[PDB]
Amino acid sequence: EVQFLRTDDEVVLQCSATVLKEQLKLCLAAEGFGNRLCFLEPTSNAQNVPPDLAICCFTLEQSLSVRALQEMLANTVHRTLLYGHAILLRHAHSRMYLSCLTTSRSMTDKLAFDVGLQEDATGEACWWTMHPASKQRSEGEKVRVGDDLILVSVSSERYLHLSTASGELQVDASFMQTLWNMNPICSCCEEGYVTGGHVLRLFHGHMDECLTISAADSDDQRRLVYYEGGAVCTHARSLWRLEPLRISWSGSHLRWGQPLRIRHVTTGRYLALTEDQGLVVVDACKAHTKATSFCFRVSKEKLDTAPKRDVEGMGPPEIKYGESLCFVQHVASGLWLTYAAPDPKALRLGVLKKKAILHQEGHMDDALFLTRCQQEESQAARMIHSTAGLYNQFIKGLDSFSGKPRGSGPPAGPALPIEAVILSLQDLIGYFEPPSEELQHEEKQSKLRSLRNRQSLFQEEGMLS
Amino acid sequence: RLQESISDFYWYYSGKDVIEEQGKRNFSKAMSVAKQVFNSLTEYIQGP
Amino acid sequence: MSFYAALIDLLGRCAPEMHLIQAGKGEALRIRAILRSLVPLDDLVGIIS
Amino acid sequence: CGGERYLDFLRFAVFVNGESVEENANVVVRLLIRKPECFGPALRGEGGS
Amino acid sequence: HVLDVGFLPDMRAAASLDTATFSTTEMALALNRYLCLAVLPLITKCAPLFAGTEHRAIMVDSMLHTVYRLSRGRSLTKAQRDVIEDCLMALCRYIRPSMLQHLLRRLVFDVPILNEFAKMPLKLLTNHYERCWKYYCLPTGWANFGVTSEEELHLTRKLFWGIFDSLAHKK
Repeated sequence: EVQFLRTDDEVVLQCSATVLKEQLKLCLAAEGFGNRLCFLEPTSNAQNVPPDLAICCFTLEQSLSVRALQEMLANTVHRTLLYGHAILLRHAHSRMYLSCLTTSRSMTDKLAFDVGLQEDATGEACWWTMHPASKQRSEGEKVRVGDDLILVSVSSERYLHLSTASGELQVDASFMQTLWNMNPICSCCEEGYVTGGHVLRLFHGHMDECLTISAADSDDQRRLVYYEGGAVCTHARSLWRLEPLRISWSGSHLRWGQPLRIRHVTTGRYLALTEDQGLVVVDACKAHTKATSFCFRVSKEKLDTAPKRDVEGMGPPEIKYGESLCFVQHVASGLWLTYAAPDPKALRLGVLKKKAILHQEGHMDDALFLTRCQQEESQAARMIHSTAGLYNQFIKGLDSFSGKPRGSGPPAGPALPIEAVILSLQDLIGYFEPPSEELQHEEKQSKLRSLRNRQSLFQEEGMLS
Repeated sequence: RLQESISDFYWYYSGKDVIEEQGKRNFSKAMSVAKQVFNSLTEYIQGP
Repeated sequence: MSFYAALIDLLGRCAPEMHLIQAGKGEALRIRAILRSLVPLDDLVGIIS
Repeated sequence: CGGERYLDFLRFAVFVNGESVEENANVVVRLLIRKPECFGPALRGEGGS
Repeated sequence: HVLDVGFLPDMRAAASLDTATFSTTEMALALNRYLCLAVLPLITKCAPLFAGTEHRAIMVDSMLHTVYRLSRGRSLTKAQRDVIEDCLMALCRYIRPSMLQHLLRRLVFDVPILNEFAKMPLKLLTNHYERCWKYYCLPTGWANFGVTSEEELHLTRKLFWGIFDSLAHKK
């Protein structure tokens, strides 16, 4: 029917651009404690590249009128929304705010006003309002799903447009009009039901072993996928993110038979079967939906037949977190990925050291139950992944030239992100700041416990060598 | 539309405490119009 | 030159009153910032020189 | 000629009696800057001059 | 901006009836003069305002290009502001109006110069400066101006009352 669109639902901004003679759709994404500059990623053309639907989601908090917002700003110290009201946009990764910076770029001068992210919510160029885009409807009416929208800041009455200069798909803020499509993803949270786009901790047995990858700086690459016991049960290495490929409401219930893309939250890779070495981890280059897709089913029967349950709504209730077991099988290959354990070797005497290999026979022991992952743990894991990627890029750029002490022009190849890495270390310093001694003892103990947990989850991933 | 207009017109005066003669007479006119419309609706839905 | 002089005169006459009202509101400050960003510096002085 | 006459007319419809009406000032600023193809977009500096 | 608008004209932009081609500079002079009045830029040292004061005095005294009272009034207010803001930062820029007033007496356009020269000791009172350059021509100049006004100038009582000068510079 008509989407309710509550003021507490996940919203992903998107727009359509034609620069390659194609009417594809591009969304807006921004990283966390890094370069505060919005960047675009291919989300409509997901068949060849994997779209990252993790740093592009935003959350609505408040919806007030212009005069009410002005009154609130003048004196600082699930309802619906109307058409032509102030709308907040809070980042769902680490609780940022969509703001406009007073900078200039793109070699355009005049009026650039580059957009970015803000740490606080003091106001000014932080809120955004809606305006009539299509003549079908006017102000004062219910906001409909899709059908394009216009986002304008309150303090700076500027639109959101693209870049027509040499810069490839740069979001700027000027006075030209550019339609922006609306594509909601998630809805109000349930009482413990499986939701797409949420990280999960896969478990094996009851409380003995889990599924993860070996630690870094090993004898080879991290494409082994072993079966470690309780050592990494509470560690960030055993974390998986699932996202369907569809552009539709990914926040609905993760019903059986839906295409699943298992994405590593630490290496930024995907798990699939290449039919060449077994259960290996594939990068973002070879992104084929034939082998990278997975599905859920009940028991160990096929019962696939004709496709079913292609509805747009939330969907029927399903398995809760830790209620019962689940079975994972390939969508095309149709094999079970349960462990084998042929013979316990005396070389790798790591208590539970079993390789994960898929076979048709199985072992009647696909005991996997879903477990909820904490928001802090997922945010920390995303921070480690992005930070390690930045340092890998930095060391690669430094090692690109090692034996050319000639000068004669500092430009010699790829550039380096000096400002971005400086801001990243400054943000990391501001994040790992131990609290001072002026609050209650229980709050201090909780803060130290959280800091110790962050440091331990940091050290398990390492990034010290 | 009239409800939205009167809510906004309150939001203009939501901070002040004393209403001038012009504001008071605007309140009176808008509220009289609303009362007339409400009487009209009562007579529309009058009877079973 | 007459068109440019007329446009600059119109922009100058469009300034938000004086400093008496720009110290309390933000709309005047935003208008002043937009006007200052529209035309760069070292231009009027160079034209006069 | 048309641009000069339009600028001359707009000059006389802002200052009133030496003051500056903020409402008309911001309205004319928003209308003038809403369309980039204004006040000579190919030579004022909008197009890259 | 002050120096820029200063060095463009020369001797009141050559205020002479040689051709009288363009006379539209009066509005620009009035606007920049009002700008100078509305601001207080002369605070520090190293101010090349000598040519500015020279051409201002030339325009005030030698008024030949047309007749316009508002220009004279705004120029005399500008001169008063200049002599009330600057405090002994320029020797010749102070000795030139004094020499011009003392050489040109019993005139109609010399009223701003004489009243500025009379009001200067009211603000200075020979304080925070000790220079003998002005004292060489100030008492003798005052004496000859007084005797000229008393003998060779049949001035009315109103003119004497409205243009009375004290010149209490004696030490």
